[PDB]
Amino acid sequence: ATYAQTLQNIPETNVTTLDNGLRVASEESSQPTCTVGVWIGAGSRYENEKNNGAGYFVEHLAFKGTKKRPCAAFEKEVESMGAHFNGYTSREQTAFYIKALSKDMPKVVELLADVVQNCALEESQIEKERGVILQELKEMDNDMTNVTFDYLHATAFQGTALARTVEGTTENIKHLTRADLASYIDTHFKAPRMVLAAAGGISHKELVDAARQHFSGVSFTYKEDAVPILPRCRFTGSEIRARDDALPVAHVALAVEGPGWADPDNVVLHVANAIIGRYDRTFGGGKHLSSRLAALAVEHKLCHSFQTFNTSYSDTGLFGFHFVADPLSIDDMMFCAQGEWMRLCTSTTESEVKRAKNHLRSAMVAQLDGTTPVCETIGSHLLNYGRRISLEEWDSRISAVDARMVRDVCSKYIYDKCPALAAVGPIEQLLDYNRIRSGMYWI
Amino acid sequence: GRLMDRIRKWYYNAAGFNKYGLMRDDTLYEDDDVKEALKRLPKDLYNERMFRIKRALDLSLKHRILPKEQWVKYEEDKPYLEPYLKEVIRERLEREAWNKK
Amino acid sequence: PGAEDLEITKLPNGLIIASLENFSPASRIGVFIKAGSRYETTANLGTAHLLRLASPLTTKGASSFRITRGIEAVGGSLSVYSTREKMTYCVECLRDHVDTVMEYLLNVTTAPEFRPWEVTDLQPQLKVDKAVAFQSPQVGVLENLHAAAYKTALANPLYCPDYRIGKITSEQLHHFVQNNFTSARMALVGIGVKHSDLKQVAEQFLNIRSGAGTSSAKATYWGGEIREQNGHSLVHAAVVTEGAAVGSAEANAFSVLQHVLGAGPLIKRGSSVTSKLYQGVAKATTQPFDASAFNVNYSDSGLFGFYTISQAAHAGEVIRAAMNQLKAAAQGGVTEEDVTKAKNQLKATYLMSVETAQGLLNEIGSEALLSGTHTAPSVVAQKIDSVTSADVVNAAKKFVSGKKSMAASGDLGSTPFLDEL
Amino acid sequence: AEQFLNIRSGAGTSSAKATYWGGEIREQNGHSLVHAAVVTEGAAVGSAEANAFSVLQHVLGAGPLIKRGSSVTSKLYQGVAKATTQPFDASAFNVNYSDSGLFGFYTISQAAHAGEVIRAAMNQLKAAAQGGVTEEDVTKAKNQLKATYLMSVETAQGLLNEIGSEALLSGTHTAPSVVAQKIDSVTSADVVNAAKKFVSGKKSMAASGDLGSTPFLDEL
Repeated sequence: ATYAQTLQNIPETNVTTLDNGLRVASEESSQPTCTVGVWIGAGSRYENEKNNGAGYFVEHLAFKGTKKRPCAAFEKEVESMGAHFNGYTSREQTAFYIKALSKDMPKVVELLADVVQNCALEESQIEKERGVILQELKEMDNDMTNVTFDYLHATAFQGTALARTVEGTTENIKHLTRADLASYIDTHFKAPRMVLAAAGGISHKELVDAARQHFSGVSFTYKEDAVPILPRCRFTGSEIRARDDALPVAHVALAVEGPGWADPDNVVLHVANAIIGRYDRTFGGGKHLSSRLAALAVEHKLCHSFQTFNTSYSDTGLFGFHFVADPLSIDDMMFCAQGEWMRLCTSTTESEVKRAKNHLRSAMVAQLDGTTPVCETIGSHLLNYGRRISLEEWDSRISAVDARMVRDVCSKYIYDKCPALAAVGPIEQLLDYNRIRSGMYWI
Repeated sequence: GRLMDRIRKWYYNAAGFNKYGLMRDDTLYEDDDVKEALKRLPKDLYNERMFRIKRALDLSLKHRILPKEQWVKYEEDKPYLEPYLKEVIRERLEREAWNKK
Repeated sequence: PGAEDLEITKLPNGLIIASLENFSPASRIGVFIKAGSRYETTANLGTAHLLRLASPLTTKGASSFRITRGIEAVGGSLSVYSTREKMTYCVECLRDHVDTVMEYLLNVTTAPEFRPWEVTDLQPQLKVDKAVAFQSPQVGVLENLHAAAYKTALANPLYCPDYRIGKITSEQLHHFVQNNFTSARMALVGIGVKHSDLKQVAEQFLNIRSGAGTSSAKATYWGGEIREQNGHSLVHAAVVTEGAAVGSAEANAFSVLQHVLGAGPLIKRGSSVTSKLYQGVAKATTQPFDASAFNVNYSDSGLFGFYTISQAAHAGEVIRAAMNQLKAAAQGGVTEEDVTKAKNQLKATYLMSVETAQGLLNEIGSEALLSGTHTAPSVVAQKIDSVTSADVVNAAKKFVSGKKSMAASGDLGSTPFLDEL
Repeated sequence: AEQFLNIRSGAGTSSAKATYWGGEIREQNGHSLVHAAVVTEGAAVGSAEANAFSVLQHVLGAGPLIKRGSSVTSKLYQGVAKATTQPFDASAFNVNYSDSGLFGFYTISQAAHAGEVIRAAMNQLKAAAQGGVTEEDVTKAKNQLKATYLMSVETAQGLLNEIGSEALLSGTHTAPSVVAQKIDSVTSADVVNAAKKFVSGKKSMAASGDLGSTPFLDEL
């Protein structure tokens, strides 16, 4: 039963819309259990300067109860049926989803809908989640990898909306009022911008019914039915250096502006990223790994870990890499690293791409290893790519790629571009933007 | 046949490295493979090869040789490194081929 | 072509073969073995650990280089998970390359060479691998637990002790493989594959003799107390007593007494009301914490009790309150309903844990190795609810009465000694 | 001391009375020689029951007196010898602390003969708790003790440490004549009693080496 086929067998994903705008979709399997959730296209990019951290201050109260059922009633009603409620919020895409028995499929939908519409927002709970967030920022602050990516955005998209952290400021969290959280839900948590996705042993039709019943949005004007377009974010080739020679290791992240979900090139870019791949101290492969950079990393002890990344957004993006290393080897790593990028724009071979493709294919499948993951794919596909993109399709695009394509594309987004840099830790050995910049050409 | 098989014994006495107490393999010039091989030698085999060499050098500084009795004999010469080295060069050709491929 | 079915041959030598074609675009083959750190002796400690890292080394058929370049060439992956008594070597590639990734899987598990140099160039990694893992104090108290809870076999550490780093030999590796990776103790599972193939391979390429070879020395129970004063502001603690073993119908009682006291939140940033233990601890301490139901099921024994993470000062009240809340449940404090809900949370947890290819292959395997069988997800459902409100209250007693073991690490200055609970 | 010394006066902070635990710490570490020490609450300093242990010490054996000796006057030693074949050493451990104390034995043996050595070290302590003490063993142990003390005070260090310790724990000074009395004012009973207090009280234990053959406290 060759790969080729098992790909076209997978049950198609059905999509149906209501009058209010909400979109319902799912992938049916013979799985006795399943997952359902509502993926809202609204994050921090959507926040302004005065409400930075609402989408987050909200994600904290979306589980402390609704109007119909207070705290203990909500929690108890969920726990007692062995369901798993959890979610998140990013710069431009929030989500709340539940994992449960295929039986409670409909009873779940009602719950999801009751959180996105009737969140309680008890003001007793707001002066408690205030201290709690303020406390999670103290924890999150000691997470280099994060302190780093934030700083990366913070300067790569400096001056715009994307340059804001998801958690928001300290002053915001200290003063955000019941009003704002309310108004945030009101302005953003709206049907046309939400997507009820689910996958497992469920009937698309029954699902759409439960929806029509509890997701009863009423749209009168055109305003309510319109999906706002966000003011563009300007990429700035710059750097932000946060030094502290007292930290054990240094973190560095380098990136160029990305195309954004829409563009087909994103495929090529991911193939590219596969050629370089990633590495870290515990890989058994060692000096034999196929990734040139991982080899050097091993031979010379260049780092503790490194990773390519192709973060995409609606209209923009960030394509780069991130490595962790000791103060005294940051330079060589950075050197070898840019080196491998240049090797992409100029001398990629067919052997490298072949493997690259196979590695992408498998990661593309491991993307859908569970109901939560498949539900996440569906939620984010409609919300970003418009419809759903099948594995059989993805795979056709991934096969279309070759050397010439990779080179022509990496050259398109990498060669002679002014990158954004973020360094944190004992970063003395790494230096001068002017130098790093010159690493962007020749190879 | 048994032709260059007696020639070999001749050449062996011709070289004369045995006059110093060195096995045929103690004289190999240390290129990259040889170096790797030597790192794979078991503790004792390596320490012995070392003394043989450190002794031959001391001979050479003195401008002497071993009294005829102690000379290595063509048939008692242990090719202690030959097999390791063979493998090192083997593993290498694999890599080389696998990378053009 | 819909849902086929789970075949499971059982060959001469005692080598099991459990397949299952589910038509996923990806396969995941895996060799489960009855090996582990419990077959180690004071003499060859950590030889199990090292064997786990030695997976990428040259084998009689493939070279250290080609194994990695070979698997990487097809977007494949090799991995080795292990417990104190169960190693699981397993690959995972796209359907069309099952043959390719197989050769190495077979070569790695059956024809290892453990060349002196490669081996000794690898032993420094034990230093590393063990340091990263040990970043989670969570895994620090578990090591010391099993040490205090036993006198042998299971008392053996899962990560090579320090003094033995760099003192393991190629023999110890060999001898541990010859006397444990025996066809009678091996099961070659697999998903996304047709039984006729997975079988075809197992017989044509698998050599190794059978018969348990060396057998683990039955785990005596100790009931120790290992405290690790180390400054760290958060005191981690685990108090347990001998529970049930792999299979025992008494263990399904604990699994239910687990979910009854609370087994880790189900709602992000939740309060877990359905968790007796959690709620009980909350009504005792003021500051942050976490407490849960600890349950381990081993072949010839088991562990059971709770685990607490609290501030160094409120460690006393949190741990004691964690006890009374376990006694009160040993004295009729269990509703006929708490038992009905706990029964679902357990069916759920199980049902979900098998959605991921890894968790599924590990379900089929484990069973197909500890009995060469396979219960239907329907039969396991019965055993769950066939548990009475009694069985639960009984497990709860067996705990309060049996001898207890304990492990704790942090600023223990305010933590209690086992002889005070 | 007067014209120059100063600083604060009065107890200041006081030590939190030592509770007893009775633990078991084992340190597996490869090292071929397994060291072990099994003890139980002993007596405090200056207390009466001390002298008794000090005499029960020299009665079981407190480290050889003859270079490369065999120590016959050492019950414990001889007892262990009659049990193991290979090299070793075992002695009478006695610590006297302000509000508590320790007592028991200590064994150094090969990793394999650790079992027999430690166990044999026990029975030899029980047998002494059950009348196994001659009225003579007690008279000899009384001298070895007067000797050890009398000699330890020849070196300026050991002497100043004698005067000091006392002049600090009571601001007094017993004569080497009075301490002599307390030593022999110990009856053959007191000794057999200390020996019991050991077999009965709760025990603690420490051990490090290839403990693979060493026993757990709950097996003695």
